[PDB]
Amino acid sequence: QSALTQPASVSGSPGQSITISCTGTSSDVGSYNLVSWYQQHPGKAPKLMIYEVSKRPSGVSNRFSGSKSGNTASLTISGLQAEDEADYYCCSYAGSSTVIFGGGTKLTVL
Amino acid sequence: QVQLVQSGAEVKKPGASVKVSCKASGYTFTGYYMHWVRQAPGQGLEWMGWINPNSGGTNYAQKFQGRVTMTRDTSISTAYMELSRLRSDDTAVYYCARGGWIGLYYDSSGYPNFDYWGQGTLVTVS
Amino acid sequence: GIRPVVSTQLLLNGSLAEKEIVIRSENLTNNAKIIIVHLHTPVEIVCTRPNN
Ligand SMILES: *[C@@H]1O[C@H](CO)[C@@H](O[C@@H]2O[C@H](CO)[C@@H](O[C@@H]3O[C@H](CO[C@H]4O[C@H](CO[C@H]5O[C@H](CO)[C@@H](O)[C@H](O)[C@@H]5O)[C@@H](O)[C@H](O[C@H]5O[C@H](CO)[C@@H](O)[C@H](O)[C@@H]5O)[C@@H]4O)[C@@H](O)[C@H](O[C@H]4O[C@H](CO)[C@@H](O)[C@H](O)[C@@H]4O[C@H]4O[C@H](CO)[C@@H](O)[C@H](O)[C@@H]4O)[C@@H]3O)[C@H](O)[C@H]2NC(C)=O)[C@H](O)[C@H]1NC(C)=O
Ligand SMILES: *[C@@H]1O[C@H](CO)[C@@H](O[C@@H]2O[C@H](CO)[C@@H](O[C@@H]3O[C@H](CO)[C@@H](O)[C@H](O)[C@@H]3O)[C@H](O)[C@H]2NC(C)=O)[C@H](O)[C@H]1NC(C)=O
Ligand SMILES: *[C@@H]1O[C@H](CO)[C@@H](O)[C@H](O)[C@H]1NC(C)=O
Repeated sequence: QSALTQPASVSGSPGQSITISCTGTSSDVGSYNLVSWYQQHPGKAPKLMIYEVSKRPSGVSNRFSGSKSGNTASLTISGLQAEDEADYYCCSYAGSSTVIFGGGTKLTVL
Repeated sequence: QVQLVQSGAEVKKPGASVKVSCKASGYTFTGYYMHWVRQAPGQGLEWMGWINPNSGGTNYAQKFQGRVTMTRDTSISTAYMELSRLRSDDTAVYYCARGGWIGLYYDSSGYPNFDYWGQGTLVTVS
Repeated sequence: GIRPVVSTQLLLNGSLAEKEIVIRSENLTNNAKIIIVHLHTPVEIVCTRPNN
């Protein structure tokens, strides 16, 4: 019962779409559709990015597209700028009222 | 506007206990859950159990049972977290986060929708 | 086909009526006889529970 899988780091140029995904056990992500993503700049508290697999929270523009397929939860990044240098985190329901968080991604802007 | 404030940064020694108090202001906090997360500097987040400010039910994650207690105080709108038996790798930052909505009809405890967060507190040991 | 459901009030799964709401009773003069109302259209009902 360890953390959910996540790639170590991502990189890319501004202006295009960047894909990130979490895979896990079907008892965690494959059985329940309660998966959310988090963005954390280093220095203060993170901010909520997405409620469901896809329904937008208030104060966030349509730039962050989420989806779920099988056991893969994917977030795609459209239109990168300098305000994206942060960390991206999975979290999901796991049964027995437990929440499992993801591993962590480092994003560098080229 | 609602706010979540915490205690100061704590320095400790292994084999002790630590109190962290999270205070919520600006809204009726008894209708919303309260989750706790921790993060060592350099690695990811992980999750402890929630507290329900209506009745007093409490869950916990694994490797925390018999080690951590959570307490309400509804008079001044705050939640206490006691963590005992500290060891060397517990140096981290702690955040208290608002959970779902208690609605008297569904188990909304495990809905990972943390929208408002505290500033976090830094607890270190030597 | 008869479904042997058990219900005190508010009859569950069963055969509907044909044309309209129909009243069945023994006398309709004294108040000790249970009057049965038979409906033409059904109403959905759900009943759930938390975990054990
Ligand atoms: C059997 O039937 C019963 C019938 O009752 C069913 O029970 C009902 O079940 C549904 C869902 O299954 C519940 O709905 C949920 O309600 C919550 C609460 O929302 C209310 O409060 C909002 C907050 O405002 C109050 O609180 C502040 C706090 O200070 C006060 O200051 C205010 O003055 C208020 O008192 C309020 O904004 C809400 O308004 C919404 O609804 C009205 C209805 O008429 C609309 O007009 C509004 O425009 C607005 O839409 C409401 O009054 C909702 O918040 C829940 O939605 C959340 O969860 C969804 C699922 O994830 C999610 O998709 C939503 O986006 C939403 O997300 C929320 O997530 C976090 C929760 O903390 C936060 O980030 C944030 O708050 C965000 O909003 C949900 O809709 C009913 O409450 C419940 N009935 C009762 C009586 O409790 C039962 O399910 C049936 N059983 C079956 C079918 O088995
Ligand atoms: C309602 O209560 C039941 C009580 O059984 C919950 O079922 C239990 O859910 C947990 C979720 O973690 C299961 O644990 C998993 O077991 C598999 C078995 O191989 C393991 O591989 C996983 O790593 C994990 O430990 C547990 O087995 C399961 N109980 C049984 C008897 O199967 C259920 O989840 C509760 N409902 C909700 C919505 O949480
Ligand atoms: C029951 O019905 C009969 C005839 O249908 C009638 O004579 C009798 O008075 C009724 N009972 C009462 C209590 O009125």
